[PDB]
Amino acid sequence: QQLVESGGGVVQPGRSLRLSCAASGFTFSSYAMHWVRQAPGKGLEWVAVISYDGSNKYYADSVKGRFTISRDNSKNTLYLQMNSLRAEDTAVYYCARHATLMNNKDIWGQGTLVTVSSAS
Amino acid sequence: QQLVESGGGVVQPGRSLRLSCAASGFTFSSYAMHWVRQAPGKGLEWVAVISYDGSNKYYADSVKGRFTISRDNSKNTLYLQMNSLRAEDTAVYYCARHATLMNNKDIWGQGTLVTVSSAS
Amino acid sequence: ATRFASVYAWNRKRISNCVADYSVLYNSASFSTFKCYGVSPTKLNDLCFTNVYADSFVIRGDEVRQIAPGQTGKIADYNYKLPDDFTGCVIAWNSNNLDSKVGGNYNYLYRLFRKSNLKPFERDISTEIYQAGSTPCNGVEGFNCYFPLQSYGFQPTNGVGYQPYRVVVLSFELLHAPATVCGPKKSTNLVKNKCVNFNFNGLTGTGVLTESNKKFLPFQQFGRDIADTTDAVRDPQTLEILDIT
Amino acid sequence: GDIQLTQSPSSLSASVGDRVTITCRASQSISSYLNWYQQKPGKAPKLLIYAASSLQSGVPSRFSGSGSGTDFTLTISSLQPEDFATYYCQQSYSTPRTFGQGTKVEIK
Amino acid sequence: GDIQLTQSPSSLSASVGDRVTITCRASQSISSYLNWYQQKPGKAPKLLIYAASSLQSGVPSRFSGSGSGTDFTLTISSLQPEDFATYYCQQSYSTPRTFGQGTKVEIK
Amino acid sequence: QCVNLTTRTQLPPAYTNSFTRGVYYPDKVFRSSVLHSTQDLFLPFFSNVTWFHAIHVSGTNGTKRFDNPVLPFNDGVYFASTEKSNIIRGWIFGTTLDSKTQSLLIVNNATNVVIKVCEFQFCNDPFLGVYYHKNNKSWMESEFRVYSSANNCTFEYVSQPFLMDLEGKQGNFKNLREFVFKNIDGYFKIYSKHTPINLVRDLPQGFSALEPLVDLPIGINITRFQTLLALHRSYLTPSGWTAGAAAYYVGYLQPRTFLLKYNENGTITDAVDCALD
Ligand SMILES: *[C@@H]1O[C@H](CO)[C@@H](O)[C@H](O)[C@H]1NC(C)=O
Repeated sequence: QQLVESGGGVVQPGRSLRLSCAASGFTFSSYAMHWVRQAPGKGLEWVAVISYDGSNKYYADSVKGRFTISRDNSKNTLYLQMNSLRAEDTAVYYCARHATLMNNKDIWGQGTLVTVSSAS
Repeated sequence: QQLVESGGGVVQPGRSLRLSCAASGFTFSSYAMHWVRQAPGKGLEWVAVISYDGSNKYYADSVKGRFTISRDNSKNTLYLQMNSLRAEDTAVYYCARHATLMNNKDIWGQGTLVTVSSAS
Repeated sequence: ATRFASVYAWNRKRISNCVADYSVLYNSASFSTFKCYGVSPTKLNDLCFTNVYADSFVIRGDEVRQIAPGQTGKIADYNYKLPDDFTGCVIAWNSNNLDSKVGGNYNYLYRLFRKSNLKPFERDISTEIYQAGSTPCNGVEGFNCYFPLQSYGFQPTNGVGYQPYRVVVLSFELLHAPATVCGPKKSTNLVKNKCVNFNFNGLTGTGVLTESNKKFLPFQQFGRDIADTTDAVRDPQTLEILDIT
Repeated sequence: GDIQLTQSPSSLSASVGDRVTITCRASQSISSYLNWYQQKPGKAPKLLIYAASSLQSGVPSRFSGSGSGTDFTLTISSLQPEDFATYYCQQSYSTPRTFGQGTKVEIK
Repeated sequence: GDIQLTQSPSSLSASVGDRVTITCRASQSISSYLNWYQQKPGKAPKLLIYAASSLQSGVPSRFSGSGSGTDFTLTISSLQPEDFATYYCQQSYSTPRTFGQGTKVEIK
Repeated sequence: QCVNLTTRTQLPPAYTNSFTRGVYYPDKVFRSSVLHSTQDLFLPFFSNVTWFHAIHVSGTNGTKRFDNPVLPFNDGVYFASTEKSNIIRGWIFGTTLDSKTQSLLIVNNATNVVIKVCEFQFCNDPFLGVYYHKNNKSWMESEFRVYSSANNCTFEYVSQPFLMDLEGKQGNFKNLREFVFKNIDGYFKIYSKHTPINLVRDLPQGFSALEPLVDLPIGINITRFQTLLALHRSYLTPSGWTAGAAAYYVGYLQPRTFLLKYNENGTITDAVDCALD
C-alpha cells in the first residue's frame, strides 16, 4: 500500500550513500521493485531493478556507477547504495513498480533528494 | 417413441375442452406424463402431472383452474380437460416427460394451440 | 473461519483424532454448491476416516465448475488440482457480504500461467517469471514473458456470476492407520431389570441390566465371570456398574 | 411457497466457437435435479443434460453440465452454428416444477 | 543498443473539454508494453493505462489508450480542469526501461 | 540449536534382576479374585535389566558422565526410575530418529505434557534445555535443544502429567516411577505407576500393576529410541550442565504366558510366568 524512503541529503562527490525503502500493506517479497530518478525539470529516468523471485540485478548503462541493489525482504525494504557519485545525479529518487500487462501494482514512494556537491 | 395430440382450436372463455394425447413406441403405462404450456414469446411453464403407477394428480397453483387429468392407459393416451378458461391461457401445449436422474425418457408431443377468445 | 487465503497459496489443515459433526453440514443449507463422492452424503455420517485433509481457498462464482475431480480450466489447470481418483466433498458458498468491498477488493490472487499442468494437491507459491517465448527475462519482467500471478476484481457491483466463493474442500483416505477421526452416534435410555437387547461401546448382548456394587478400576471397561462371559459392564455416558444377567 | 428459479443471462447474442456459461440459479438447495433443453422456436424441447452433470445421446460434449445446491451451470463449449437457439433449465426437486425463462443464444 | 522513445508533442497548452492525442512513438516494434502516468510536479506518478490499451481504477474513460508496434497513443477526451499536469509514456519491453520526456498539458 | 556434548564413557552396563516386575493390566475388563491366563508381551521375571545412568558423577570433583545411548526398541520396552528431583521428561521413540519417518515425542513439559507424534529432526545429542526467562521469573524449557525442525506433524495430544512429584519426604520414597511402552496393532499404549522405595537403588520384591494411560492411534513401528533430559545453565563459578544425578532402568518385553491373580477389588498381586522354570 505504501512506500517509505531513507533520508536524502547533501553528499560530496565520489562517496556512497545507502538508500533504504520499506514497503507496507503488501510485501516487497512476491514482486520486483525499481528505482527511478527525477532531476528538476527533467524527465523520469529509470535507474535499476531488483528481482527477488530469483536473484538478479540490472542497472542502467546510461548511469552505470555500480549503484548496488539488494534486499531486506523480511522488513519489506530495499537497499541501493549510491556509489561513484557525480553532481548531475543530484535529483529526487522514487521506489517504483511497473504494471507488466498482468498486475496493477505501480506504487511510488514519497521521493527524497540525493544531492551530489562539495558545498553543503 | 412418439406422441400425438388432440386438435387445438378457438374456444370461448369459461368453457371446457378435453385434451387427448396418445403415445407410441413405448407405453404411457409404466411412466408418468406431464403437460406444459408455451405462450408465444413466453417461457415453458409446467402445468400438471399424471402418475399412473399409483394414482395421483398434481396441478400448478399458478394456473389452478381444475384442469382435470386422467388416463386411457390401454390406448396409451392421456386426457386433460380445459376447464374454467381465461384468455391468457391461449398458447400451445406439450405432452411431457422429465428425466428424474434415472431415465432418459423426455419425449415431447408436436404441440397444438388452445385459444381462449370470444372472437373466432 | 475469518480469513481464507487465495488459490495460489491455499491453506491446508491436516485433521485427525477428533469426531465429525456431519449433521449440521447438511443442516446448514446456506451453501450454493455442495457435492460429494466416494459413497453417498447421507451414508458418510458414520462411515469414517483415517486422516482427512481440509484445504480451503476463495475463487470466482463462474470458475467453481472447474472445481470438479478431473476437469480443466484455470483453477484446476495451474492453481489447485483435484486428483484422478478422489473421495472428498466440495463445499462451496458465496461470501459476497464479506470479501467483495466497495473501493475494490484486490487482496485475492491466483496463478494464470505455468509451464505445465499442475500435479494433484500441490500448491504453487513460486512467483518467479515464466518465459513463454524463448527470450530469457531471468527473474525481472520483460518481453515474451509475463508476471505469474493476477488478482481478481471483487466489488458488490459485480453480478451474481462474479461473486466470491469460499470453497472448502474435504479430502479423505484409508490406511493401515485406524479411523482416528470418526463420527459419534446417539444413545438409548438405560433399562434396569428388563430383558433388553443392548449395545455398549460396540459390546453387544442380551441381558437384564441392574445396579451393581462391584467396583471397577477407572480405566477398565468390562467385567467378566469365570466362564469368559460378559458379566458386568459400565455405562459409558454415566459411569455406573451394570450387571448383565 | 414455490421454488424460484433464476436463469442468467436471459439472452446472450454470441459468435462462432464460443464457450458460453448459461447459469441457472435456484432459490433452494436442490441436489442435482436440473436439466437443459434445446428449442429452436417452434420445435420440441430436446433434452440436453439430465441431473445437471450428465450428457445425453446424440448431444456431444460441446455441452457440459455441472453444479449443485443452488448454483447450476450450462457449459456450452466450441459453439456451433446449429447451437444458436432458445434454451431452458429445469427443476424436478419438488412439486410444482418450474422451468427457467429461457436463454436465446444467437448469432452476433 | 537501447530502445529509443519518441514522445510527441513534448508539451501542449490546452483548454477546457479538449480531446488531446499525446503520441509516444517507439524505435522498435513493442507489442503493447507501454504505460501512461499522471504527475503534477512534485507528486508520485499515478499510472493511467497499462499495456497501452486498458483503463485503470480511479481513472475514468476520459483517458483512453490504443496502439501497438511502434505507435502508441494517449487519447485524452473531454479535458477536465484537474487533468492539466505533466504526463509520461513508458516501455517495459526490454531492459533498460526508458520513459518519455513528458508532456505537460496546461491551461491556455 | 543442536548443541551437543557426547562425553562418551567406558565400563560395562550395570545389570540387575527384576524380581516381580512389569505386570500391567492387559484389558479393561474388571475381574475379582480369579486366575486369568494370557500369552502377551511382558518383561519376564528374574530378567536382566540394565541400570543405566543418563548423568553419572563418579567422584573426584564433578565428572558428570552423559552416557545415554540411542537404544533399539526390539519387541517391547520397559522403563523405571526414581529421580526424586526430575531430570527425565520423555522419550524420542522413532524409526530413523530423523525425518523420513514419524516421531514419537513425549514431552512432559510442566505441567501439561504435550504428547507429540510428528516428523522432527532430532539432533546428535538431544535433550530438553531449561533456562531462566527473567520475564515473570519463570524457568522455561527450550524444546529445540532436543530437535531442530518440527513440521509435517501427524498427531498431537495433551493430558495430566504422567511424571508427578510428591516430595517433602527427604527420601524414603524416591518416588519410583515406571513406564511401559508397547507399540502394536495401531495402538501404542502407555502404562504407569508410582511407588515408594526405601532401598538405595535397585528394585524390591513387590508387584507393580500398571494401568493403561491412553490407547493411541500410532501406525508407526519403533525400532529405536533414547530418553530425554532436563538440564540448565549456571553462572560464574570455578557453562553449568547436568543438574543433579540421573539413572534409570530399562528392560525389553517378550511374549510370555502369565497367570493373573486379581484381588476382591481387581488389584493384581501375584503373577506367575509359565516358561520361567
Ligand atoms: C511400519 O512398518 C511399515 C512396513 O510394514 C512401514 O512401511 C512403515 O513406514 C513403518 N512405520 C512408519 C509408518 O513409519
